[PDB]
Parts: sequence; structure tokens; C-alpha cells
Amino acid sequence: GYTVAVVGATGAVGAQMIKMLEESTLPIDKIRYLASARSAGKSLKFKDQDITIEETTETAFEGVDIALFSAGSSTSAKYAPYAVKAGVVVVDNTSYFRQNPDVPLVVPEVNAHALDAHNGIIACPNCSTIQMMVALEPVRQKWGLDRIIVSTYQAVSGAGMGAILETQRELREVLNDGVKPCDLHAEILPSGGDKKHYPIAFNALPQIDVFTDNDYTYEEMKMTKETKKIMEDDSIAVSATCVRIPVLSAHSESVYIETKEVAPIEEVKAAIAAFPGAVLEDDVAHQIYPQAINAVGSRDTFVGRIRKDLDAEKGIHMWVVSDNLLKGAAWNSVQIAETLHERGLVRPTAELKFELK
Amino acid sequence: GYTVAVVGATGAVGAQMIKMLEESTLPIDKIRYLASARSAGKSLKFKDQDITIEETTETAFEGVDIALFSAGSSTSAKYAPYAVKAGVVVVDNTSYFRQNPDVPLVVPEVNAHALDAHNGIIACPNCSTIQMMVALEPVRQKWGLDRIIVSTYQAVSGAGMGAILETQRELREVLNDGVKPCDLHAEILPSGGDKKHYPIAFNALPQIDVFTDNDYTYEEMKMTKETKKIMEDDSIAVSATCVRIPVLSAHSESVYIETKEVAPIEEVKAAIAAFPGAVLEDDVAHQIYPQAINAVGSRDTFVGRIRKDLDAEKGIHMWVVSDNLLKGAAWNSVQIAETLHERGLVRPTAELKFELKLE
Ligand SMILES: O=C(O)[C@H]1CC[C@H](C(=O)O)CC1
Ligand SMILES: O=C(O)[C@H]1CC[C@H](C(=O)O)CC1
Ligand code: NA
Ligand code: NA
Repeated sequence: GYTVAVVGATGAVGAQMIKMLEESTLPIDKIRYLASARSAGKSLKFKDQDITIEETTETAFEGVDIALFSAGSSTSAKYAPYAVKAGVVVVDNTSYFRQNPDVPLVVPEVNAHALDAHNGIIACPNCSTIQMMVALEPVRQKWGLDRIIVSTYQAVSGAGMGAILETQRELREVLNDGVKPCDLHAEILPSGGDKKHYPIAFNALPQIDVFTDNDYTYEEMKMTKETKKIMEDDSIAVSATCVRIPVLSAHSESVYIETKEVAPIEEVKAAIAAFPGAVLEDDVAHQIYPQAINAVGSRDTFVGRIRKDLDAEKGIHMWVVSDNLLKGAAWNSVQIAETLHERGLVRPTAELKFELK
Repeated sequence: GYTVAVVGATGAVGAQMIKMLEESTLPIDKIRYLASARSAGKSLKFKDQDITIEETTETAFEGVDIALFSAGSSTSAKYAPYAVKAGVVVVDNTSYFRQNPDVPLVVPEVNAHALDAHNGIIACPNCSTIQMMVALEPVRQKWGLDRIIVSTYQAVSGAGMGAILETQRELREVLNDGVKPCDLHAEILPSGGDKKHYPIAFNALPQIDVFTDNDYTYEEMKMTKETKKIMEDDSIAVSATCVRIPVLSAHSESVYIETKEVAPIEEVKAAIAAFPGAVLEDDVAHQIYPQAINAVGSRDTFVGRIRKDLDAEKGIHMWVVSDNLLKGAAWNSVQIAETLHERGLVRPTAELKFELKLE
């Protein structure tokens, strides 16, 4: 069996990484929980066992076979290369390594083949991208993809544990204290690292991450660039609007595509139903469609509202929902680790391609 | 001055109709509040005056100059034609008459000209359509519109008082009692008239109104058909996805357009800023964009996140927000009434063009 380390064990994704590992088939002989200095010495469960949390350092990775990182891009940048030097295979949830050509950016149902040539780091895409890829890959396989326009409805847990607490507190202030939403005080959302913070309670904030030079946010640009890398096709046109709404868990997406060839809607529905990881929930006669509250706790990605555009011959609209901490993060990561195990890919990398510090 | 009746005075829109009339320039000599048998005999204020609510009937409109209806499609179908027969000019918030060729479907900043030939009923479009029209008309004027793709983020007050209360109750059960959102009991949302109801708390429901036979909902198809009528151009391709989210007031929209001519973003921002009823809130260097919580209580429509598509030369994305009970409903209606007054159009219609349903 493996020694597995969870880096960021105390965070929102980390807690789900623990659950997904507890529920995993991976043969784990030893589990280690790593976080920051302020968490060291605390205890968290692995099943029935008490695990003492350790500080993450450049020397903490000796003897580790697999490390799952979800402790912020800074932490991956600092420590993942030391892990690789120590002989670890890293699965990274952060954005840091995603566009490095030496790093596979993987959704196992779509591009598991990219794992074979890994150099010790495998990147998990962002939540919003992952669920979109699970929904769209079976369509691309049969009819191609020319363009995507997506508008998202993203849950606050994607911004971490603090964002969840901020949202709950704000809603209580409005509902219990009669505070006007526009009068609420915010400290984290829309983006912890940006200059100004705004309430999310009873609001829709069209900003996730910070703004890039082209007036799209980094979240929107990640959907664009990650799609192109995962589907191995720079010709797919992708433009996104990424919006935070008052939901704690599960992202929803209104997704428009134009295919290369006309894709009959009943065949599109069947292709999605048949695709591993995607579940068709589409029966409008009985008001059946994906819902955030129903998706929470499931590893599946749910697709419905599938219908042709009213005018564009090759246009199709749909609604895609998945738990953003599960398929959107921790489950995609554990699934990658399970796929590495299946394929005999859990072993030290000989050539170090990642600069130390 | 005018005698003005508010039909549906007690509902979510009706309360804002009252506020908008209290703040109006219209010369009002007499106000009447009409509702159903449920509220008849109760009292509501107009400014400092107590007004007794009356049950709406086919004979309730004698002496009325202007009637503002927001009491559901069936109420407009039943009573608006009797109001017209009585000599009233009706401004209707419901969907009932919107697609009738004898009925102007008006957003005053866009197609006030259509009021001139009214036949006693002027229809307000749906809230989602109204704010989109305010944002897009100044763009259409200069560079044309080939297509629109819109995804909405709609507030629950659009579904009425009961839906507001349901949303508040559900959120309290989760946040104060620790109820799982899945375990919540719903009675109204997504659509009061449909067969099944779902929680809205911590959810996003991709259903507004009921489904039509093409698998789009009636709300989505209203955005399509109303856009074509208001802009007087059946060639504009419009497809919509309409989603309810946990917001009490103000709808937000992610709007994609393709123009006929390339429309430089800096010029688009200036055109929207200059357009009556539209306010540019777009300064990403300082994280300025429209927000539902800031739009509440304002008659303006706020537009930002304006940017060109990454690939389509003529594509533009934006974010449009307005208070759905104000510009989306009560303010559009009062603004129409003020515009009728300005144009000398408040007077009886001789020829009845609408079927009477209570004979
Ligand atoms: O993984 C990433 O690049 C981001 C991490 C934070 C996420 C959020 O704020 O919802 C968005 C994606
Ligand atoms: O005015 C209309 O046709 C509809 C009335 C109900 C509204 C809602 O449920 O938010 C949507 C628009
Ligand atoms: Na499937
Ligand atoms: Na067109």
C-alpha cells in the first residue's frame, strides 16, 4: 500500500479529500495530514484513527507515495517541487501548474491518457471547467465542438471555508437582524485577495477571482484555457461569465454550444447519459432537471434542460450541475490518484522539471 | 386630475405601484385600490389617506381614467376589457395581452411611439425583457442586433408575495433550525401553477413559468417574442435560459449579443451611459459592476462587465441588473401612465377591440 499525504487537510476541499479517501479503493498503509504551522499538533479523524496534523515544509515529504494538494497556489508553488524531488506523485487542486506543458491537466473520463507521461505533478482543473468537460466531451466525440458560451452560478464553498461562514453570517444578519443586504459588511467575497469586498447575501456577484488585462476575470479565462488544454484543441472558442450566487455547495452552469455537425437532441441526451460521470436528469414533462441542492454529496455531474437553439442550426443549450468540492475538487483528485494506481503510474519521477522555491 | 385604480394593490407589485404613484408627477384626484374578495374591506394607505380595498368586478371601473393591473393574467383577461368598455386606459403588467396586435407592448425609452395608436390597453413586458431592452436598445440603434443569448438570475419577488415569504421561511429553516435544503417543503416555487414544487434556498432552479411544447419555458419564450415585438424586428434571434436564484428583489442577466456592425466596447459603454434609464456601472479596475443588492429601490437599469467575445468579432458580453418590481413592473407601468399623460393619450377608446369574458 501507499503513504498518502493530504496538504490542506483542514480546509473545505481538504475535508472532502479526507471523505473521498475514506471512501476510496486506494490501498493506503499510512495517511498523513498536512497544513500550516497553526494547525500542527491538532487531530483529525481518518475513519476511526486519530491523525495528528503536521506543518507543511520542504522536508515533510520523505516516504510519501502520493500527495494531494489543496492548500492554495502559494503552497503548491513552494512545496510541490520538493515533494517531486522526494519521489512523490503530486495531484494538485490549485491553478499554479495547470498551464505548465510538463503538467497533465486531467479529468479522468476525458483525458486519462495524459497521465501516462506525467513528470510528478498532475493538475486538477477548476471546478467550473471540470463539470463542463464531463457534460460536453460525449457531445464533442460524436459531433465536435466549435464554440462554447457559458454563464455560471457558482457556490461560495469554492472560495474556501471562510466564504461559507461569511455567507451564513450575512444571511442571518438580514433574516434575523433586519439588516439591508446593501448595508452588510464583507471581508472575503467576491475575491479574498482583491481590494474591495461585497455582500453575497441576496446578491449575484459577477466576479470570481481577480480581473485580468482583458476585462475577463481569471476564473473566466481559466474556463477558456483549461477547456482548450483538456480537450487538446485550441480551436474551440470559449467565452465565460462567472458569477457567485448565494449557494453553499454545487455549481450550476447555463452552457451554450455550437457543434461541428448537427447533433440530434435525443442522440445528445443519450450520449450524455452513456458517458461515465455524467447523469442525464432531463424530463421536463415532470419538471426534472439538475438542481444544486440535489447534486450535493454526489460524485456525478448532472445534465438537463437540453434543447436546440431557436435559430442557430448547430446550437444547443443545457444546464450542468455538480458538487464543486467533489467532482469539482476532491473527487476529481482522488479519482486521478485511483487512475494513477490502475495504470501503474505511482512511482518517483527521475528527471526534475520543476524549479525548487 | 385623474381617477386612478390599482388592480392588485395588495400584492408584491401592487405595493410598489402604490409607492411609484405616491412619487409620481401624475395629477391624481382620486385613488382606488382593487383586489380580490380576499382583501376587500381591508385598508391600505395612499400617502396619509386610508383607502378601502374593493373587490374587482366588471362594474368597478365607472369614473376611472387610468387602471394599473397587476393581479395575474386571469384578472386582466376577465376585467381589463370591461375597464376599456367603461372608458378607462389600462396599463397591464400581465402577459395576457402582450402579443395582441391591437396592444402596444411598451418600454417608454424604447418604443413610446407605439402608445399613440393604443386601443385602451397598453401592456408592460415581463421584467426580464424590460431591463434587457433598456440595456440593448442604445446598442441596436448604432450597430444593430443580429442575435441575443441570455441567461438570467431572477429574484423570487417576481413570483409574488407568497414566493417571497416561502424563500424567507426556507432560509430561516436552514440557517436557524439546521434543516438540510433537500429536506425543505415548498408550495409555490418554481411555478405556482405547475405540478411539483422545489426549494429555492441555496438552490438555482432553471424553471420560470411552465414548460412549452419546444422544451423552453414560457418565461424564456416571452423574452424571445417580446424582444421581437418591442424592437419591431422579427429577425433578431433570441434564445434564453431563465433561472430563479435565492434573491428577493432585482434580476440580473448575463447577456450575449452579436451586433450587425462591429461595436467598439468603449463606444458601447458610452452609448449605454447616454441612454435614458440605463446607467453604466463598469470600472473593473475598482471592481465596479451592477449588483442586485445595489439596484433595489432604483428605477434605473444598471449595465457593466461589458467586453468583447474572445473569438466572435461582433460578439459582446455584459451584465444587466434592475429592480424587478420597479423598472421590471411598477415603475414601467407608472412611467407609461406619465407618458400617456404627456402625450394627451388618457381618454376613452370608442371602439372595443377586446372580447368580454363575463357575459
Ligand atoms: O481552482 C481554482 O483555480 C479556483 C479556486 C477558487 C474557486 C472559487 O473561488 O470558487 C474558483 C477556482
Ligand atoms: O410577467 C410575466 O409574464 C411573468 C410573471 C411572473 C414573473 C416571475 O415569476 O418572476 C416572470 C414574468
Ligand atoms: Na453516464
Ligand atoms: Na438576426
